[PDB]
Amino acid sequence: SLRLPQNPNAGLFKQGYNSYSNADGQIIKSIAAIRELHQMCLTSMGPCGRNKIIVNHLGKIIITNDAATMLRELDIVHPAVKVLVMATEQQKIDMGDGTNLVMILAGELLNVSEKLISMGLSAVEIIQGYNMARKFTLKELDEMVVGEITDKNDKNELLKMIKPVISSKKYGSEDILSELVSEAVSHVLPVAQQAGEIPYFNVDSIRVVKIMGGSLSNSTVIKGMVFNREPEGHVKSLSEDKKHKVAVFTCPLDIANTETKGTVLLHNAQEMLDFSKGEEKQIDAMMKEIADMGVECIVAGAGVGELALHYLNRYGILVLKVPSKFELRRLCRVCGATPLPRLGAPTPEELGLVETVKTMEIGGDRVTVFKQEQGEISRTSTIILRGATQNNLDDIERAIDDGVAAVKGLMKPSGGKLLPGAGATEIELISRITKYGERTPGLLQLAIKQFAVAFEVVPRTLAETAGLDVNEVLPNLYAAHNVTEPGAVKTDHLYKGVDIDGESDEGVKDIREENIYDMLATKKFAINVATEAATTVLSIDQIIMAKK
Amino acid sequence: SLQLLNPKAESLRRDAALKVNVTSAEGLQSVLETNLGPKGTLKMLVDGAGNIKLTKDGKVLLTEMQIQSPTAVLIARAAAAQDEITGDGTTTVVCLVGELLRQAHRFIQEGVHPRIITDGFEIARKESMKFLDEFKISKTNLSNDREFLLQVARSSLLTKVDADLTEVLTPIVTDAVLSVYDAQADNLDLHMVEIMQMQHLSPKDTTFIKGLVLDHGGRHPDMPTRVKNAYVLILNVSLEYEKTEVNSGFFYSSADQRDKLAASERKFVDAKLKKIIDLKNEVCGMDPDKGFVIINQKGIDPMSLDVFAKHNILALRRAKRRNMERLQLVTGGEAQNSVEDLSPQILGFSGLVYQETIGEEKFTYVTENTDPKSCTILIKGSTHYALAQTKDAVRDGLRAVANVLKDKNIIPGAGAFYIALSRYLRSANMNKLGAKGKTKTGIEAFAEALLVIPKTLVKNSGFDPLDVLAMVEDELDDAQDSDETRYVGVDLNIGDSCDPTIEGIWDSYRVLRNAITGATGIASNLLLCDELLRAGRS
Amino acid sequence: EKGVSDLAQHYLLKGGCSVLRRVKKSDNNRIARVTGATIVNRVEDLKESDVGTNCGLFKVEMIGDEYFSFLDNCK
Repeated sequence: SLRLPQNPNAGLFKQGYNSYSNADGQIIKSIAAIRELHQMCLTSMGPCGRNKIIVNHLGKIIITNDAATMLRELDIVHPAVKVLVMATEQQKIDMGDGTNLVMILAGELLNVSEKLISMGLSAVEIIQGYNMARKFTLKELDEMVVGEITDKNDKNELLKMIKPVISSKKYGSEDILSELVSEAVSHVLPVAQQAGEIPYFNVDSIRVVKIMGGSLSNSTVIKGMVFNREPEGHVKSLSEDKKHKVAVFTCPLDIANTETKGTVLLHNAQEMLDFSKGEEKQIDAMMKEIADMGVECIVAGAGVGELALHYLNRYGILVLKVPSKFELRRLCRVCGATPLPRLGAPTPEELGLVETVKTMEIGGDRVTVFKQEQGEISRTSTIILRGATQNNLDDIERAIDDGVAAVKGLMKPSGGKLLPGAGATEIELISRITKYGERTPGLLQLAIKQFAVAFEVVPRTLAETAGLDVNEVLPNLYAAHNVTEPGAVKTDHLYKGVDIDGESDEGVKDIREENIYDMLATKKFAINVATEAATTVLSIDQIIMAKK
Repeated sequence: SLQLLNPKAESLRRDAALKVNVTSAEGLQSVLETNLGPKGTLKMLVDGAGNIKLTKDGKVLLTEMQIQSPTAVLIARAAAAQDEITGDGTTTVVCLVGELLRQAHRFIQEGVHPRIITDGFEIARKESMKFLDEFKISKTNLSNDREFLLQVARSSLLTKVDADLTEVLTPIVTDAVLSVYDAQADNLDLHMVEIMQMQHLSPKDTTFIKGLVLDHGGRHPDMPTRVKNAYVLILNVSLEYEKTEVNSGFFYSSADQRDKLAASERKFVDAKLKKIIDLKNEVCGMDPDKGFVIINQKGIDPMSLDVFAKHNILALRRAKRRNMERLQLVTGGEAQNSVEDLSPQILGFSGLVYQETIGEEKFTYVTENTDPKSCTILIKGSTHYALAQTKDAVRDGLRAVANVLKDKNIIPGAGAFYIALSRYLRSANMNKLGAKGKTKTGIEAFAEALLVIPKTLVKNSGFDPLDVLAMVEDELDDAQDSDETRYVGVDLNIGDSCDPTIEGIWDSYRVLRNAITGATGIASNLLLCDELLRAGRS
Repeated sequence: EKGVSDLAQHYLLKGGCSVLRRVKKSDNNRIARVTGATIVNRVEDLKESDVGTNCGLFKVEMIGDEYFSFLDNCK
């Protein structure tokens, strides 16, 4: 009576092991545990979304509203939350778009599931309700698609793709951020129309260089790569033009050394007198063949000795240091050169072409300009990003990567397949699934009808973060979808969406004039990952933890 | 009397030790009680390091979670060894051992000696083996029925995952075991089927591949990614920096000799490269349409990668050791260690060779073989634990299907084997059996413990286990006098019985034979242990 | 008894010899008794008199834990 039996025969497992099952409201606590980090990403959704500050154990601060990036530095405890954490990371890697949608959609499916479990629905019937409703959801997305990107590159068409994606990440000015990203995309495209070749694109081609100081309006697009380097011998503006011939060596420039027990052997004083002048003639003979080919610049991948740098300054040859690997790999893609390990005369067919190499002060340090010109086009262009704070420079770099990943969505599928934006995609699916829930007899209609209710978070989040009442604005939007379709065709009511601030009362007419759209390839995987993330949590009846 | 032998010691005997084996096995069975069955619960394991293990396999629960009770340690080692050889029966043995201890514990309190109780277990188990010969159904492999392999494979799939992943993985496992069957009849499970974890798309997009896939790809850009006709050359020799033998080294007299001796490092490397070029001179016919690839077991010196780039030769380094043995089954060639002796006969053949670069890692795909002797299964998953959940689901299904082709017989599932032993042992005359007197009681405890597994399946469905088995016993009563032989199963969907042969529920022959034999020895040794003590020098 | 290089297995495979993993000293004494072989350390001193004979069968069976190699005696 004084002390409990304290769960007898509990010594079967270590004291650190704990057992949590769907019974005793723990499945409700798991859903309630999602709402703790769910509201964190709700205020970050949309162009009016709010960025968050997360301080790690090392002191690094990353300010971003992206749900996939924020969950990286955070330490997660509850096991089912890691299901939601790792689900948002896959969406960022695969499609590079729709990261905040997976975080919000998977969290709302568990919120509506709390009422489903309370009514007595078994975990098996709840899973079957979402799987049957998701298959109908993916089929309706292909029916509601409007427009297409058609040609690969266009000045106007690239403003309907990258611009609406970068509007949510660091909104700021619209046309300023859209022109910087859209310019670097046109350079890495092979074009070559009418040839019938298979298009190709690389998401790592465009590199963002973070340089503090200045302003966003002073940013520009550089066709070449930009590094922080100090020329050793001399600096040259290279005003003599006629372009240049450049060679790249992944191996360092120095006398070849034996990999085992390199040692100077001198038997007599006769060999010692010619040893000092012997090494000078070796580099002279090797560097003379390079200077005879007209090579004004040499790219090195490791440390170069001083004896090798002497003859390079004699013929006026620039010296570049390219540490590690990936930095040197993208240099040859600009000039179209093939590295070779030997120090001999390079092949003329493997030499690159760079017209000008300039060194100027941007952020206070000397940077080398690899920028290309109209002719002899180059690939893997870089974008100079100027900003006052380094924290803004980090997320804008990821904001540009979101636009670069959107270009990848123009390659694998048949086209761009633009979808109505401003939340109009998830709202139209509500009326279609509602009719789908009635067409299916049985008890499975409870999970199907509530599956469309979870799509109401998109219009409510955009309206709440915009400083508007969700009770006045949201029902007024259904008035366009409550009139169904008339006796005549050409119905433009599908373009209605949620507006931020302004005059409220729905607004922005039809979004076709706003030019903001969504990607179909993004919404396909965003719904599948978010559904499986909530399905995994609902499919686990018992959770076991260790040490805590 | 142990306190006099040791200053500090802990021991429990007789009724204190009798509660050790009964209660500890009861808590362990309760953990796996909700596991058994296709509708069973799903458990996730999260350790202190951050790893996540999500599976329905009872073996992962025993290995990841430590057990302080020594009684379950004997059960955990028995349940783990059951999945090793037979690939199935981990949760089955735990339910047999834990229940048989409790079924025999009621008579121990009545004053019955444990030995005569365990003696009745062997008498009742030997009858299950004699009945097993008439219970099993013979299947002839000369028919090559594909539908038979589909229904057997779905037994383990529906338990671990739902019908979504079952329909996808059903033809994959069947196509994997199809190439295992050969005129030699020898079945080799490890080399024929592998599990390769890769995160791509969704787990439901898992597809089957008819040729070996590797984790490595071409490092040099000019290496052709897609090669129509490629001749695979097996090379177990590595071109790279060697141990050099204590590093003796070079000594140069003049600077001209310093670079003259440096060229000796490429003398040994280019010596073996000239043999590959001479081998390419035989296959040079139709060079643009065809191709030549090299797969090495060990890392290759990047200095020599530029040689294969000019000849458009794909090089693969740091390959696994087991993958070297399968290159003869996939392509059809032979292995070559020394490059001195080369022949076109040892060169393999492939109809399609391509590489798919996803992220930083690059994978090489080979398929479209004339007469491939082996295949692979590419596992795709959304998360790290999703790769392990499919790994444990497919691997457990491998031994289930592989054991079918080993023998000519197959065992029906759905609890038809456990219910049949209940009516057999209870209605059998004791004069034919070697057990008499009080040993008759030990046989009844073994027959009653077998009826919990078909009742455990019903506990996960929500139906009353007592009412659903009332119709099963009533059907078997009129089936003997109607001149009709039919096996009665348990259908958890409608809460009624069914036929395992019509529904397609089948169980492996080696799983149930080793489970009952294994579970009997565990529970017998626990009932015969009257004392548990702990002593040692630490 | 000790480890074997991947270079030596090729010339032994060309002649029909079979290579195995390194063997402990305890198992070397039991193998010599079954086949009547004599342990020969020096390869140059190897003769036909020390070669083991009268071996019934050599087979390998698959078990999930580990491989197993069988050597049968002609009795």
